Amino acid sequence: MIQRTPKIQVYSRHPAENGKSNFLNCYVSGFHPSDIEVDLLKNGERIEKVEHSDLSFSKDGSFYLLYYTEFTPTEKDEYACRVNHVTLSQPKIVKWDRDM
Repeated sequence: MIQRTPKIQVYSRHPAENGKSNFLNCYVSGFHPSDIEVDLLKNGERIEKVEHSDLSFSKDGSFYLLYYTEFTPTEKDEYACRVNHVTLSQPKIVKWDRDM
């Protein structure tokens, strides 16, 4: 009896170049149970095109699922992955690691 929390790994796929498209990699690993709500956002708005990989087993019971958009960073931007889950419940606004 132990509930595994989603480990946040919200990194830049492409380099964070001003006024040029960039894919987010909200790589959410180890969410038990599988019933997660990764409702990722852009500058406050909701992304009605959540592209999702596979609920894949890292080592039989740890789900490494990528939730990737393609956002257009301007300059004074602020993208964020929304990580709600049965463990967390609350709106956990992850701050995208562009400074990486």
